Amino acid sequence: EEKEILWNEAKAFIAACYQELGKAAEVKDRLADIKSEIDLTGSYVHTKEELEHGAKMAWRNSNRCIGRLFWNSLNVIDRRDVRTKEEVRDALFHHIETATNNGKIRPTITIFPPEEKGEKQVEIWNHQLIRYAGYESDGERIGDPASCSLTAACEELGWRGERTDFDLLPLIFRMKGDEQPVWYELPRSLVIEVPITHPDIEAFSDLELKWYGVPIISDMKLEVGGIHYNAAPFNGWYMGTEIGARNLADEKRYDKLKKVASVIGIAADYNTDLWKDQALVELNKAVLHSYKKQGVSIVDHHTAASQFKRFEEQAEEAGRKLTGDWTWLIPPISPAATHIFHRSYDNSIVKPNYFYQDKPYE
Amino acid sequence: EEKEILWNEAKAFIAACYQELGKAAEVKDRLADIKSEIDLTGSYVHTKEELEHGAKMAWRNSNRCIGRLFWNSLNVIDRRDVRTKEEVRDALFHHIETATNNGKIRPTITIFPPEEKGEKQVEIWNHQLIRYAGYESDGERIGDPASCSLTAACEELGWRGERTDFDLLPLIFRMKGDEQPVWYELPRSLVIEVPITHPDIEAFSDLELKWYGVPIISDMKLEVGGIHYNAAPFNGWYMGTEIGARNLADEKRYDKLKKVASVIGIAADYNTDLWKDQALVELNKAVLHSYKKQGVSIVDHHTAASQFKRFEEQAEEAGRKLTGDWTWLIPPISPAATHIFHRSYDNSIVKPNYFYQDKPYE
Ligand code: HEM
Ligand code: HEM
Ligand SMILES: CCN(CCc1ccc(NC(=N)c2cccs2)cc1)Cc1cccc(NC(=N)c2cccs2)c1
Ligand SMILES: CCN(CCc1ccc(NC(=N)c2cccs2)cc1)Cc1cccc(NC(=N)c2cccs2)c1
Ligand SMILES: C[C@H](O)[C@H](O)[C@H]1CNc2nc(N)[nH]c(=O)c2N1
Ligand SMILES: C[C@H](O)[C@H](O)[C@H]1CNc2nc(N)[nH]c(=O)c2N1
Ligand SMILES: [Cl-]
Ligand SMILES: [Cl-]
Repeated sequence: EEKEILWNEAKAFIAACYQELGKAAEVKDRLADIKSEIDLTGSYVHTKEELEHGAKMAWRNSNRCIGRLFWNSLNVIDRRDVRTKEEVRDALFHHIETATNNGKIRPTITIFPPEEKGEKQVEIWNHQLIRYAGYESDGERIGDPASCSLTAACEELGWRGERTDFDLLPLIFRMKGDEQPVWYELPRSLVIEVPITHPDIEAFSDLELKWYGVPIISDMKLEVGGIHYNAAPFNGWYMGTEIGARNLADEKRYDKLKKVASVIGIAADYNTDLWKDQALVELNKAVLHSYKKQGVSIVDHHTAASQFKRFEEQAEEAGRKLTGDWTWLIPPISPAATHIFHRSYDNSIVKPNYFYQDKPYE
Repeated sequence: EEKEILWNEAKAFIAACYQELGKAAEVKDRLADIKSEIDLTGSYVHTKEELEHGAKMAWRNSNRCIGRLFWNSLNVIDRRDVRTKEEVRDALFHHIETATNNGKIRPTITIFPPEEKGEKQVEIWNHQLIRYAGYESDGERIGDPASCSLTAACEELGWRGERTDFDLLPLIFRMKGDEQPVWYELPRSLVIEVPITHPDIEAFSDLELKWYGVPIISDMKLEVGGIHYNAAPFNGWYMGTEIGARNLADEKRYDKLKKVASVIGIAADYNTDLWKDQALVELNKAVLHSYKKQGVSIVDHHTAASQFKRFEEQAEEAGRKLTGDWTWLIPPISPAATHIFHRSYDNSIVKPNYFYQDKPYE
């Protein structure tokens, strides 16, 4: 049944992939090599081309992603060769560097060896490669609550955060054969951060807000033709609302709106004043302004929505069925101002794709 | 099969309804009377109590409605007695008057005779009892585009709009036996309207915006225990975003955001300025301010969301399953600022309920 799932998935991916790459006549032969390889080894190894296009396809199939227009230009780094934690660390360091690209962010994925018998070769603990720690000690909240459990797990392994609101978590990951993960402090010279200022309102800097430049998701499983790449960190750039409307605004995150309201000089007393909405808008304007001023790639939700419309059009133009999760595609501010809000999407799961997988801690 | 659908629906409604009304011991007897009545007449007639509670239940079951907390206080007017168009008109006029209640809006439903063999007794053409007309003549857009087809149909029947942006449509409805509907101009003394001004920004009145006080939906079918009340106009008060974020903001509606941006003194040139979002917020603040200043009931989306949370809690407290349509429950501005955004809802259809039905024109 396992070998059969793998074989079925492989036939479907190879046929589709080679169709897209104009390699349709190589399918029969390639499928044979695969079937022998599976019968002999219990698995199979992707060609560079297959792996690259699989990564792109997987992005194209991400129902929740609004930034899919640029799926075909994903920069793919093949690190299936790594065997050592030094090699894993250096590959991660490198991913940060080349993705960041001095602020001109390059959408990049680094692909590590896949699971074998469901056995991971490399198991990454970070949610993102760059993320802030979180502390909840008897009433005292510091930093990013989202990171509380990972931060605690890391503080078991001999690490210690400074307990500012913006401690960078180290890389933490475990190698097959090892009982505990290792951790490595990030070289600060690799991490670009952006101070949040506002274009009109001088006092906004009193909040002393900042965010990191590059969101690099490192806890999702890339699935390509039956092969499970549990360790395959990927990055794009931010949509502004992600920082301004969620990370800095959520009560369960940094919870800044009341402070935003105060520094922008409005009362936060009455629901009917719509102070939350007003604070949300200024904070999000601040975010967009700050990233642009700092030479760090970012997109506003109107432009993003506008780009995603082009993606919908391209799919139709290419005869590809379009899938999407409406509940995640709509931006958390002014959703009815985008076309997404006014149409529906089929939320069917298509592979290749990126999937959630169990956290290795907690 | 028809009589069987009716009988099944009736058993389910009577049992549930009488359970809620502490009348559980009357179910067996009441069900018998119903079964005889159906076998003899092909239908059955609701008691006043049944009809009233059915109307309330139907509201409680409206997955898309955020205002459901107040379901049990719905004011029900039983007009199953009407036979003439004069009687229908007067019942509609009256509904407007008592619902409006000088601005202190009373959630009210007026229930007309139900369909017999799927044959309507009274067929209402209006979407709402109070609504603005719409004209689209070679490039020239006037009024509310949503009302274009109904306005045209009405202008077949000898009526003529003045072609302002805010022409009130007359009541239009048809009686069983008649080939054409009749129409009646609304007495202006019955219609409260609100000029949109802004609390801080004097120039906002230059836009010369207004909206009507009371939204009275008059084109949905109320279904209670197998009985189809196709004609049963109902009203609540407005949630501010309905006017500020949709009716006045939608490009396919009044499309005012660029004009809002100009009178509030911001540029409407760059997506990254978030001028749409900023314009949305000021316009919605204007709406809330204007309705409150005029002594007309309205609710902001935070308070509404807050009330709907209490409704969720009540359902649980009463052992009632809760149903909801997440895509409609989230407000079109700052949705992530409400709890609704951060949970899920079962979108199952439960009866009694209000349903769409085919437009009689177009
Ligand atoms: C190029 C810029 C990109 C932008 C602006 C963008 C935007 C977004 C946003 C706003 C979300 C929702 C995130 C949230 O609410 O937490 C999202 C989700 C997602 N994006 Fe993208 N994205 C981009 C590139 C990419 C890339 C390069 C990949 C992978 C190759 C990707 C795959 C995904 C996936 C898998 C999700 C779903 C995550 C989940 O389910 O939690 N995106 N994207
Ligand atoms: C008391 C104040 C009320 C408020 C503030 C309220 C709020 C809302 C809002 C904002 C919507 C979405 C409308 C849209 O986006 O077009 C809605 C939908 C709805 N409401 Fe309510 N509502 C109220 C009372 C009522 C009453 C009295 C009824 C009926 C007895 C009702 C039944 C419904 C139904 C059936 C829908 C769905 C309409 C559709 O599918 O298009 N509501 N409500
Ligand atoms: C933090 C919010 N999301 C992920 C949301 C999420 C993911 C996974 C879980 N799973 C859980 N185990 C938990 C749920 C609740 C507590 S833990 C919960 C939430 C991060 C994210 C994902 C994908 C894209 C982006 N934004 C981006 N622009 C990109 C990053 C990388 C490429 S594009 C952000
Ligand atoms: C105009 C927007 N909605 C209804 C949305 C809608 C309904 C029905 C259709 N059906 C169609 N036939 C069409 C679709 C497209 C063109 S016509 C389309 C849209 C009006 C509405 C419905 C229910 C509640 C409210 N708001 C209110 N606060 C209340 C009114 C009455 C009681 S509460 C507003
Ligand atoms: C319950 C709800 O579906 C869920 O909380 C979603 C709503 N849509 C979202 N959309 C995005 N982009 N990100 C999120 O975290 C959420 N939360
Ligand atoms: C396609 C989408 O589901 C649809 O256009 C909905 C979204 N949610 C909505 N919610 C409300 N309250 N009103 C609407 O008109 C819509 N439009
Ligand atoms: Cl993030
Ligand atoms: Cl409306």
